[PDB]
Amino acid sequence: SVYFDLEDLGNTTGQWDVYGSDAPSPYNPLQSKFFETFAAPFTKRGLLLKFLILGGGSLLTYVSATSTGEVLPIKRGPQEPPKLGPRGKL
Amino acid sequence: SHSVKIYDTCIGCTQCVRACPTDVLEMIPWDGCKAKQIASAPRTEDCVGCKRCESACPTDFLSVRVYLWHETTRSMGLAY
Amino acid sequence: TPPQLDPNTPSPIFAGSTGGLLRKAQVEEFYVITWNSPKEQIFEMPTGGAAIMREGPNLLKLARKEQCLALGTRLRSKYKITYQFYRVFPNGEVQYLHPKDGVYPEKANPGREGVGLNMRSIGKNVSPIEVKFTGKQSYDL
Amino acid sequence: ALRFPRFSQGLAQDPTTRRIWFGIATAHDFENHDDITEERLYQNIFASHFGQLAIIFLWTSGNLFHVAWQGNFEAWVQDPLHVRPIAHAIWDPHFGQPAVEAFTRGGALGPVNIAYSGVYQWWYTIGLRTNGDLYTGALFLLFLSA
Amino acid sequence: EVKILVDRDPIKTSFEEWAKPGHFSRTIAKGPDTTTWIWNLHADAHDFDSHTSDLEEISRKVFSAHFGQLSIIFLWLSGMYFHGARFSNYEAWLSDPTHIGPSAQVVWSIVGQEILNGDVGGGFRGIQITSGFFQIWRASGITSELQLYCTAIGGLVFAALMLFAGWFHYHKAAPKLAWFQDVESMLNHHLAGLLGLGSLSWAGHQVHVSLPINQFLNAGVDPKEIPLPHEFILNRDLLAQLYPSFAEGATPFFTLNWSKYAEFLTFRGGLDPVTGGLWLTDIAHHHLAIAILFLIAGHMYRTNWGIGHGIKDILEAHKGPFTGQGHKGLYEILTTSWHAQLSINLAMLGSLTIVVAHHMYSMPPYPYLATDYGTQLSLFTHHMWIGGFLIVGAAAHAAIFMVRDYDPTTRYNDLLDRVLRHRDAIISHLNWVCIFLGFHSFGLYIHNDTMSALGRPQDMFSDTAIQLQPVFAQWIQNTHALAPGTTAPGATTSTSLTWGGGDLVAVGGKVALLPIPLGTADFLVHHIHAFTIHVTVLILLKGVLFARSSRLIPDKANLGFRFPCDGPGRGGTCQVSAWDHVFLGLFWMYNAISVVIFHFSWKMQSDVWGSISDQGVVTHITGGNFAQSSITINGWLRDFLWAQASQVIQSYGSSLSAYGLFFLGAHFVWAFSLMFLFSGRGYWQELIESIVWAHNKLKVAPATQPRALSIVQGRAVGVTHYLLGGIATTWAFFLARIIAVG
Amino acid sequence: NNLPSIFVPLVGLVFPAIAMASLFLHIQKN
Amino acid sequence: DPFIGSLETPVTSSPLIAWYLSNLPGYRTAVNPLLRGVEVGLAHGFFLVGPFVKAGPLRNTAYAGSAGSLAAAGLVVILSMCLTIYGISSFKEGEPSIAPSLTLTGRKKQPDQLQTADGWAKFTGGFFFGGISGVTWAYFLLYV
Ligand code: CLA
Ligand code: CLA
Ligand code: CLA
Ligand code: CLA
Ligand code: CLA
Ligand SMILES: CC1=C(/C=C/C(C)=C/C=C/C(C)=C/C=C/C=C(C)/C=C/C=C(C)/C=C/C2=C(C)CCCC2(C)C)C(C)(C)CCC1
Ligand SMILES: CC1=C(/C=C/C(C)=C/C=C/C(C)=C/C=C/C=C(C)/C=C/C=C(C)/C=C/C2=C(C)CCCC2(C)C)C(C)(C)CCC1
Ligand SMILES: CC1=C(C/C=C(\C)CCC[C@H](C)CCC[C@H](C)CCCC(C)C)C(=O)c2ccccc2C1=O
Repeated sequence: SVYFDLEDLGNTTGQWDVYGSDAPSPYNPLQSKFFETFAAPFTKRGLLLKFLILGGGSLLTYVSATSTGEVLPIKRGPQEPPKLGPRGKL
Repeated sequence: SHSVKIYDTCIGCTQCVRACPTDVLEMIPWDGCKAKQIASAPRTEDCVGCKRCESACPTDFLSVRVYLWHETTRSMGLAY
Repeated sequence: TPPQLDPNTPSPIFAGSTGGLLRKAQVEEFYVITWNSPKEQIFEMPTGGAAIMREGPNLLKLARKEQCLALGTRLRSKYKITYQFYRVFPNGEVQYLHPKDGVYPEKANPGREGVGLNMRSIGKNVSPIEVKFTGKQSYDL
Repeated sequence: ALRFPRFSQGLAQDPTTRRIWFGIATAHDFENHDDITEERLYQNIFASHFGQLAIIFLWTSGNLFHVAWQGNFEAWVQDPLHVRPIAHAIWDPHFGQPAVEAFTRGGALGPVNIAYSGVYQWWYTIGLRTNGDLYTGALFLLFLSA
Repeated sequence: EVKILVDRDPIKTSFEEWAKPGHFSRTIAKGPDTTTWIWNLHADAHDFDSHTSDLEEISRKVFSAHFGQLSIIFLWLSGMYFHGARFSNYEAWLSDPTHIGPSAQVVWSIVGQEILNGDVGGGFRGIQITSGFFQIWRASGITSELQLYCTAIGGLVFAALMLFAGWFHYHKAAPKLAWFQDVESMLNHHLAGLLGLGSLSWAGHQVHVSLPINQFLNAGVDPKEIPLPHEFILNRDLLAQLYPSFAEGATPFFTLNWSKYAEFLTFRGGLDPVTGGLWLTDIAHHHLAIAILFLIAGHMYRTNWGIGHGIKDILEAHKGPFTGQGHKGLYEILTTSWHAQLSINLAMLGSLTIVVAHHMYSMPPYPYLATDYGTQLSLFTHHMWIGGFLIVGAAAHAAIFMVRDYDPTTRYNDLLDRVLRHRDAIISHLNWVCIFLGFHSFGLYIHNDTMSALGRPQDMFSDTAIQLQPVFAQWIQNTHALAPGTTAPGATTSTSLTWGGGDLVAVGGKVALLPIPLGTADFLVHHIHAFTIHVTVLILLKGVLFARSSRLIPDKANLGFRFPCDGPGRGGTCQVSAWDHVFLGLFWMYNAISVVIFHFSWKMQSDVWGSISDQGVVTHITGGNFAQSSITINGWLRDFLWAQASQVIQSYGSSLSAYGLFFLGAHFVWAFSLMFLFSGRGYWQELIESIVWAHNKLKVAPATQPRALSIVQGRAVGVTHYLLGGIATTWAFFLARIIAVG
Repeated sequence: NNLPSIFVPLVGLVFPAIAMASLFLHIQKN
Repeated sequence: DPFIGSLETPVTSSPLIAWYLSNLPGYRTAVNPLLRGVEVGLAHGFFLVGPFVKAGPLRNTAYAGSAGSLAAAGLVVILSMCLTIYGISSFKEGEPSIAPSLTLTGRKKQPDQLQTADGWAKFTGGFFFGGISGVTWAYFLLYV
């Protein structure tokens, strides 16, 4: 009926993992090796950040510039003849 | 931690010590009053700023003053 | 007074709630309040709900000092029971918190050192212009 | 002294989010920064004045350049009472076809905005009649900001 | 056992307590030091639980207050009847109800206000009323003014009797505590006696008085030629000529061959073609059945004899899967405090009022009521507002009980403790639900607005581009339409014409009722209603649950129920009491009710109300623009607020001008409220200091030193002014539009 | 030409993301 | 412990729920973070492909699905960014793991390396790779 022990404080303060599991990996060794070898270049953090920023910016700019008028109504432009103003202004 | 100061106009009625919710103020012997005691604020780091001590103080102006200052976990009243 | 210890005190009968300790207790600190009851009776927890205090010594764990002081003052006012609380750190240090001199703060006690006393009226403070460009404050002088 | 508010340790010690909120709020109160003197305050004020002047010049240069590049000043000067001034062009991926066809005004070949600032009349009065003058003014104002 | 227990002359009647104000509280009775005293004298007048601690005095005061309230209500009813009798055109409206507007008030001719006497019709000038009293009087069988005068005199007599009864039961013979704590006898008498017997007597009146007179009126007979109501009772030949079943007398009732009474006790349903209302025979049948049900149900609880049920035994002996022991100490809690009962009754009454408004608009029970649009609109809006206010008050009284009458030692309940032990999960889930509902409901409208503003009408959530149809409601409507064919063989037709399926009913060239379609707009508005209701529930529940204590403040119960804050510390603790939670939930109740009434008004004007020509075409008031213009905020602002406000602003110089004036005045009051909601006390106190100095210079200083209002008083004033201004604005706009156009 | 089709996406999307990332990293740094 | 701010309910503590949550890739402590992140990214991208192609601005034209697929990929990139910075501001270079040390029973177990700079970096890389692969697979399966 005790809940406070000074020797250890993990149980007293409630430091547990409710759903953690320590079982061995179920993935196949061959698939794991393939993914480990092929996903290696993205492990570094600063390189990943710089690559992501530069690639996203370049791809977005290229797609925006190369896009035609069928997809984007803004690039198609007006088609109807112009209109006059309220007081006859052009 | 806020700043709590006590001036010499105190008459030792012990209302501020009773009003404190975090046990900041206490009473010490003194010489210049009929009650022969005066308040003090040793445990300043436990002040929250509720200003109940100023609420319970009979004087022309309060003999106990609380000035808000740098905040921390204790003075912000956070339990998480 | 010499600070006491709380080795193996049991705890009141509670069914559990969501108003208990959080990650701060594991990371920063928590508080422990201990008292002594002459009979088994039901009281109201500061975190919501009602609990039953066993006859004899009782111990409780809380998150802030305000809850401890509120529970202690309720105990003293209603049940006429003496209490004391400490603060516990992650490294295991236990610091005695409630009455440090052994007597309650509302009672004058010889041998107490005075802190934060200004021997002047509240209207004798200097203007803020006098303390400009310095790290001090007018009320500190 | 170590967190984001380097000019105030008291605001840099607390762990809550208000440390961010107040950090933006007190950045220009030079009399509240710790370890401050009269010399530093005056010099910071002088530098802020210079920065404000640069920003104003850059804003005016940008306005002039956009009016020159996407406006109809040369068409407006001939018939002031029957031409609507143009401020800048509109590019918007969210525009539908009716919006593109309806926002085309004046002599422009695409959506544009009508300038209600009144800079066309001000520049016409003082003696500007060509786009090259506007370009030269924009270049001069950029030089002044630099 | 059950007994009558009273105390003789507990108090003595004298005027000595009238002279000294604030005698109930010693602090108030001491005397006025500052002006705040006055503001307190009215705040604590009705807080009987704070004046003393004995339950007996509180119960006696409550009883006397109830008697006084009954007397006031009787006086109001008598005044209404007298106005109907003297200054009205009821007799002219009786002959031609369709072409004459009711009016029961006449304005004097002092200043120039005589323009308010409009041409209502029937050779009369006055203010058109929307209380719906004329339809009630017609349905009751009243065809003259002498009967109205007699009713007014009886109301006056009953009000005097109620006042005397209140005085007698407070000052002469006051019941003891054990008299009030007998809930079984009270329940038996309220169920069997107050409800069953009253409905039985009303059914008897309808059978004997209302039906023959209404039949004669519907036949086409002049109101001045109809025989008097007592002639039907005296002359059995007349009733035999009208209803042959009466010729058999009361013999069939005891013979159990009740089918003979099928002539005036029917189960057809639907609307009456002549008057556009429910059949009176169906109403009498329903009242008889309800009387039987209540009389049977009034004998359930054990009082003074062996047979019966005990409420405490029923509560304690309850066992269930999710409940468990559960309701063990609830009887003492409910029979100990008045606040829990007040909260329960307030919530039930509010819900009942909302249900009443819905059922009344759906199926009109009075003759010539559906074709009078202003009466319907006024009744719906009024009942909705009353229900909302009662529902709001229930939570406040629940919080008051939880604060000041809850102790877990002497009176402990397991369910309340279990609920109080996991309030965080409830609050978190309610917050998530509110956030999700609001995001979706308002994002749909914002997306529609943005897509329409960009020239993309094919990307909106509408009946033409992206359809979100209420399939469940349509299925329910179809089931209700097909109900009387197979599921309810007794009924000839469906209960209401609202269900999709049936025919159109129109009276006197004006549409009475027709089936209501359901589309995407109804979906969106229903979800908005749910979002607003959920937010109000969240606010009230958070106020109720965290009243005793909180993580921020562990001892909130010591400060009480009405306190402004705890201090500038902890980062700020403004508005932590439950009173502040109620004051905040008032705004959301106002918002929800305003949205509901706006939806009802626009939908009814667009899809139901209108006129019919001789050919057979139906032209609605706004021409059915609800389904395409109510999907965007701009449509709500332009096609409803801008378009329908033409009548109110152009009413100057006519008989409706008063409404227009109100449409301005309320606005002013609304703005005034802001002054009390955006500022604080210190500025006003510092200004009053200088004003008081200026007064002191001229020797006009009052003894009662002026003081600025308290924080709670300022909040209450602000919220009161806000609510009053908004409600008056809506009232003026609705009445002006529906009177000028309908 | 076609400068707006290259410049509007840059200012609208890429630069705010870069500035937000830099400011967040600088603020969170101890 | 009744004094901890948590309650025991059938939903939060059941053998089925416990098994299902412990078998999720986000809770496998022994497995290195890269293999878990790959699966998480694959599932997230495969799920994310759909709504963009079903409710996109061009959803009625012939390009629709292709365009939608592209949009999905873009989202993944942004999400990857939202991961990377979260590592940089959280875990230092030399500090050890901050995961709980003991299980619910009380047994001492090795802390998870996911709450580490290298572990989080591996998780983000695997998530990016898996998201791209899943988006590509979903597009290929849907429009081939
Ligand atoms: C708040 C609700 C809301 C909603 C639902 C929508 C919805 C929509 N908008 Mg609008 N919009 C809104 C508000 C909203 N809008 C607002 C406030 C604005 C600003 C004014 C706009 C401005 C706007 C623009 C400018 C455009 C749209 C368009 C669209 C469409 C694009 C959808 C898409 O591509 O992304 C969908 C992306 C997803 C990743 C979906 C996430 C949600 C998933 C399904 C979660 C479901 C959770 C699931 C149950 C979890 C259970 C777990 C369990 C399995 C264990 C979509 C129909 C576009 C259009 O052209 O459409 C015709 C368009 O161009 N909108
Ligand atoms: C400030 C400038 C800005 C700009 C230039 C854009 C531009 C665009 N918006 Mg966005 N948007 C913005 C701010 C902005 N937005 C804001 C403030 C909001 C909040 C209201 C939104 C909310 C919003 C919605 C709700 C929708 C858009 C959509 C669109 C696209 C419309 C073109 C089209 O018809 O689809 C052409 C077809 C496409 C799907 C383009 C596919 C290729 C894109 C550009 C991805 C390229 C990938 C790349 C890796 C991106 C990540 C890199 C990172 C640095 C950004 C286009 C990418 C629509 C959309 O994207 O559909 C889902 C849409 O539904 N926007
Ligand atoms: C069958 C008889 C009976 C009847 C008719 C009623 C009826 C009523 N009671 Mg109940 N009551 C009864 C038995 C009865 N009671 C008993 C035995 C007890 C003790 C356990 C109570 C305890 C009780 C309390 C404590 C209170 C009521 C209240 C009320 C009133 C509710 C107000 C309202 O709903 O408007 C309906 C309005 C009308 C129908 C008004 C008509 C006037 C009625 C018919 C008066 C005659 C009633 C009386 C019981 C008979 C006179 C006896 C006396 C002459 C010797 C209503 C008048 C509440 C009230 O409002 O207080 C005044 C209230 O506070 N009752
Ligand atoms: C069913 C009847 C009912 C009853 C009997 C009570 C009873 C009680 N209430 Mg509850 N209450 C109710 C319904 C009811 N309430 C509803 C519907 C609400 C929601 C608004 C509330 C909300 C509420 C609050 C917020 C409070 C109470 C409190 C109280 C107590 C004090 C009463 C008081 O002093 O007022 C005496 C009367 C007044 C102060 C008059 C105020 C002026 C009003 C607001 C103006 C209305 C103006 C008018 C309609 C417009 C015309 C303007 C014209 C005059 C120019 C009392 C026990 C108070 C308390 O302290 O409880 C312990 C408290 O703080 N109640
Ligand atoms: C019209 C203005 C207004 C608005 C919009 C809100 C909004 C809100 N109120 Mg507040 N409130 C207001 C006035 C307003 N209030 C007033 C006058 C009072 C009286 C004091 C209150 C008092 C009050 C209380 C007492 C409570 C709230 C709560 C809430 C929240 C409800 C949950 C929800 O619906 O969120 C969903 C979101 C919305 C409806 C807001 C609009 C969002 C739209 C769809 C835009 C989204 C677009 C996109 C994401 C923007 C990106 C662009 C950017 C990148 C440039 C929400 C934040 C409740 C709460 O917080 O609980 C959850 C609550 O309890 N309010
Ligand atoms: C409107 C109004 C009014 C009036 C009222 C009235 C006029 C009333 C009446 C009432 C009445 C007039 C009532 C009655 C009742 C009755 C009853 C309630 C009865 C009962 C009966 C019974 C119960 C029976 C039984 C039996 C049987 C079953 C069998 C055989 C035997 C016997 C017979 C016993 C006033 C002015 C006041 C006010 C205002 C409003
Ligand atoms: C809702 C409401 C209202 C209304 C109300 C009403 C309308 C009521 C009614 C009521 C009623 C309507 C009641 C009634 C009652 C009755 C009674 C109470 C009766 C009694 C009886 C008796 C007592 C009898 C006896 C006898 C005889 C005489 C013979 C035989 C034998 C015997 C003994 C049985 C108003 C508007 C105000 C407003 C508020 C709310
Ligand atoms: C305007 C305002 C005031 C000032 C309001 C005051 C002083 C109320 C004044 C009420 C009346 C008008 C004062 C006089 C009342 C007497 C009955 C007058 C008798 C003389 C004749 C008129 C009969 C506050 O005190 C306040 C406090 C807290 C938050 C907001 C506010 C706030 O907004």
